[PDB]
Amino acid sequence: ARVTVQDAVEKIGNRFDLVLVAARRARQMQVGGKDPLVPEENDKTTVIALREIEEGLINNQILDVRERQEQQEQEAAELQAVTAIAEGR
Amino acid sequence: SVITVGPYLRLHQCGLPKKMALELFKPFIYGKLELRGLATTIKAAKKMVEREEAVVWDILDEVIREHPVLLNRAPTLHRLGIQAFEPVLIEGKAIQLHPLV
Amino acid sequence: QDVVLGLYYMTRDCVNAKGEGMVLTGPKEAERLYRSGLASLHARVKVRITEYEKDANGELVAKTSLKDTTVGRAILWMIVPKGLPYSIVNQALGKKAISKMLNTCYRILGLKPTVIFADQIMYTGFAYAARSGASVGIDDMVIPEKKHEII
Amino acid sequence: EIKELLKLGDLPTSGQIRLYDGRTGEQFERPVTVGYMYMLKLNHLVDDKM
Amino acid sequence: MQGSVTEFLKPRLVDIEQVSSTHAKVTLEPLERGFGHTLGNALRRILLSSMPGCAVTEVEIDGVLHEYSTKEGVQEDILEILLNLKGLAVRVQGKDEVILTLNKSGIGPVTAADITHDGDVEIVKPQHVICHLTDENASISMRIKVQRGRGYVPASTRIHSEEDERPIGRLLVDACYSPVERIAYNVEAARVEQRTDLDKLVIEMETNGTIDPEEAIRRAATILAEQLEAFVDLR
Amino acid sequence: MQGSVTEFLKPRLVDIEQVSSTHAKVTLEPLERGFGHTLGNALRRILLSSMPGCAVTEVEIDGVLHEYSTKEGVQEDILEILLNLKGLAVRVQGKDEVILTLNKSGIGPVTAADITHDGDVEIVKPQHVICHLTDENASISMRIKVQRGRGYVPASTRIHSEEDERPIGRLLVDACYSPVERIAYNVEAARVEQRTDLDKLVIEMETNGTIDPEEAIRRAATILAEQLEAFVDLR
Amino acid sequence: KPLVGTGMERAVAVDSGVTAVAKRGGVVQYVDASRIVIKVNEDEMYPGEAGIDIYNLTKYTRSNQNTCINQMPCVSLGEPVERGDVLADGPSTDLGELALGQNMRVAFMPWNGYNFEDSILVSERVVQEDRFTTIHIQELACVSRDTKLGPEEITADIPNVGEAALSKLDESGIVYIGAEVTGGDILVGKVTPKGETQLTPEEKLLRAIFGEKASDVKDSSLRVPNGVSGTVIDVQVFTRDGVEKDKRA
Repeated sequence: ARVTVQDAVEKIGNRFDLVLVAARRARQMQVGGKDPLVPEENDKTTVIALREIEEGLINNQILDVRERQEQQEQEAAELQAVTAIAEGR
Repeated sequence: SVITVGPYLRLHQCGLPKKMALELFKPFIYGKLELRGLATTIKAAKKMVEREEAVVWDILDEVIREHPVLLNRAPTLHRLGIQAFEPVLIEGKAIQLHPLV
Repeated sequence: QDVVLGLYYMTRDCVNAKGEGMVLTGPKEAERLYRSGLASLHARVKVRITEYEKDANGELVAKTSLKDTTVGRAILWMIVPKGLPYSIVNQALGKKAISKMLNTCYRILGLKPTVIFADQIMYTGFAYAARSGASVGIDDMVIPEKKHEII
Repeated sequence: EIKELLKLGDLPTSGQIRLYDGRTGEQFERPVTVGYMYMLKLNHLVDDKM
Repeated sequence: MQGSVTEFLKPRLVDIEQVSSTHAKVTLEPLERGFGHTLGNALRRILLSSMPGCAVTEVEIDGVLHEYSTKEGVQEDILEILLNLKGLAVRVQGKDEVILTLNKSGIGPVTAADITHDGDVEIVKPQHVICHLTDENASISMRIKVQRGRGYVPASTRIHSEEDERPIGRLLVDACYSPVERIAYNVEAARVEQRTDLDKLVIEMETNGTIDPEEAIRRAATILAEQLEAFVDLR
Repeated sequence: MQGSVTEFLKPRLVDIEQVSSTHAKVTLEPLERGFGHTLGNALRRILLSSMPGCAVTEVEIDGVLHEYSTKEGVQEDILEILLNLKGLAVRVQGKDEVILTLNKSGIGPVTAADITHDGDVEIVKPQHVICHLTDENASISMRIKVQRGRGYVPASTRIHSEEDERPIGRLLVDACYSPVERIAYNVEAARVEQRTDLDKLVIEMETNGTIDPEEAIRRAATILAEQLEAFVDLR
Repeated sequence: KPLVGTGMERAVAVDSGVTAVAKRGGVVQYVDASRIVIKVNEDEMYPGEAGIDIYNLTKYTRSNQNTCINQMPCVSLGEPVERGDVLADGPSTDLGELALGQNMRVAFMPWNGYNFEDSILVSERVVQEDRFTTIHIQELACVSRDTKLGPEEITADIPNVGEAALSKLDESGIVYIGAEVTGGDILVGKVTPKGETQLTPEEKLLRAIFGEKASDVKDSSLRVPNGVSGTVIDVQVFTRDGVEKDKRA
């Protein structure tokens, strides 16, 4: 099957939630640029996002990063753009 | 298309025809042609990969790396009527279905 | 079908012309007595006899037309648990436990382990299905000798 | 009648015969039933077209 | 061919992960359509008979007559002791019948390395434990015999007589001259940029000790090649 | 080098008895235990695909412009006639593409012996009947094309256009490059002054006529030797 | 024919309209694939013509199940036939009996997963030889109806196409017989007018100067379905008298 699906499943309170995380992670993965795991040993061939989550670095919360005023998820978007060089359309 | 058995085929993958992938998977081809030297622009690529072409065999397989599909039988009773599998370019016309499935 | 047929044929013991009780597994005098009797004319080869070291070395002897059984159960008890740990649970195959395995493995182990656990049984399931050849024929349908009497 | 007519010509006896594995090549454990069965191909309807 | 795709253009990259000297998983890929069984089998039937080697023929024990009895000052049982020797592997240059003696007492787990180093005999398995000695006069001395044969010769058809002819004390043991213990091959689907229907040959290797898994494959390949060189010159 | 008495001082006496360019039996003896049927399978595996060949590529007819046509003078339709040309074996020394000229009229069963003889092209089975011809001007001229390759290549993948550039009328046919059609091997027990447990390998190779038996068994031994040669340079 | 017959394989071909039966005894003079002429000696015994009765054998015609029915002659040159004798075979008949499938070497044995439920494994030799190669025939009708601008025309003059498309096509739009067509090639040369709404001010000027038949019609011909690729075996010929017998007829 897929690598460490069980461990992934354990990582989250709700099954359906894990899917949301990976999906959102995949979204950013393309748009902003690329990911946290790379140089030493990452995937091989051409491949995808769960490999990261299996790892410790990512953080998925109900409302991890937002803004003080108004519900703006957007502040996260701005910082990411500033930081990630590769650009999408 | 007609179904068949896929021994070496695992529950993670499925054995679908190669010619069939030329049609349904065309949208994912265009956005991968402009990266190589197969096609130049999106417009001029709509009159080449739209039919019988053998230059697409490679580029197409590069897209089916991590994009599973959904198999389905007409008489769909329970939930397992529509499952997901990793497409695999197999010669012929029949589709390979996992024995256990 | 074709998958369970290969494994089933493997873990079986043949019995033909046998007189003396041959239970070498346990006793000490039995192991020596029926050791030289194999090369004799009394004790046959396709019978109940178990005497050696490990499982890997057992198949080595069964290849030289010396041993027959007691190897199918050993070769299947190492190849399957090779691609997946936890051998305490991996030992109940049978015919009716073929569906109980996919229920007990998930509970104790996990989801990922079960994934690769299905690929192993599959390959060896159809592989030995041809190595044995369970071909059906007309003479295979053995007619009971008590048939003509009842009729 | 059948069994008697199998001992009149070539070659195997009782029906089954010892073959050899195409992959391994060693002795095929226990003979198997073989011969020439008259099969038939079925036509291809329009639905068969991909 | 270099231009057209073929098995020549895409050789068989061998990636070995040999561990210690008892087992080594050898992976190999990719393979064409019909070259996933002809490789794992051509070597399988050669490493179970044709492959030369030296095994245990018979071992004698001081004070002990049978093979199912017991020895004083021994934690294990002579049954298991002589049973483990079946795995113990040693190599000899050119000797029809060689006898290796051993003498050691007191508190100290005796091993195969304790055997006197013969000028024509090599241990290869020094760490191989044979017995664990304790106190209460743990005296144990044996003279294991090793013969240079081929394949597997039962201890019922062979049977030597170093001290078995008229005297008594020798105990026959199954001689598994063939170094390779077990060999199984598995064929799984491989992922390739081009075609997808590629077979994969992955065979594990088991050996008693006389030879290493790596050199066990090359020797099984050179013999198969010698037969191919027989169809060259006619006579 | 003789070295040790095993197989060095006991070579393999190969007595070849080739007939024509098809069936040619080859003897192999003596062989050790379980080593006869081992070579029979290995050689068979290679002599079914890894062996190139040259068969019919594209066929041309006088008044026929498509396979599903009919000629005036033959009871067999073109659809069936082409099939008898598919199995037609043709051997070429060293030519990429060669057209065979064929012509015959009047009553008389036209066989594969009516084909014009070429300096490099040789017929092996002039006994294969194509079709039956009758009176009333039964002229049947055909242009057989011969190309090289390996394995099976459908007539819808290659699609060649020889007599298609401007003129049209030809029809592409299947190409069977595979030379070997049937190869058997026996392992009857052989007896020698030494021991009795021997295996006698008698391989009966049969080629359609594209590649000579000697040339077939040789190329197979070369490729096979390379397969087992990959088990050397580790990485 | 099967390696085990009951005695009904020969009755089906004879009774039914499968095998051609002679009308009256005579001496065969010629044997063609399309016709089998029988010179009946109604008069004096001479090679000269007399009771000539031509027998037409259906070669390549389309049936209901898209199959092809053939009749390969059996009688050779000079063979006195009797009333009730066979002259030609049928769709699957060998001589006088019936032969649907074939006879191959069968070996029942669980190979390796493939033959799970109802699966069948066959060697690669089956594709190398045309033993199971059957003939399929598909019909692609193309009708031209009255357009709001006028009746459609059937000519080879079809813009928006390549050279290889009109190459196999004659000077009437209909492809010849025996063309190595494929997915994309034009089978029927039909045209269809556009309309004032689909017309541009640029092509409206040249419409009343360089003639009406300049840029009024567009591209609307029948092509080959994507995937299938065969050859033309039979073309249909029709030409209405009220529409004038143009270059087609």
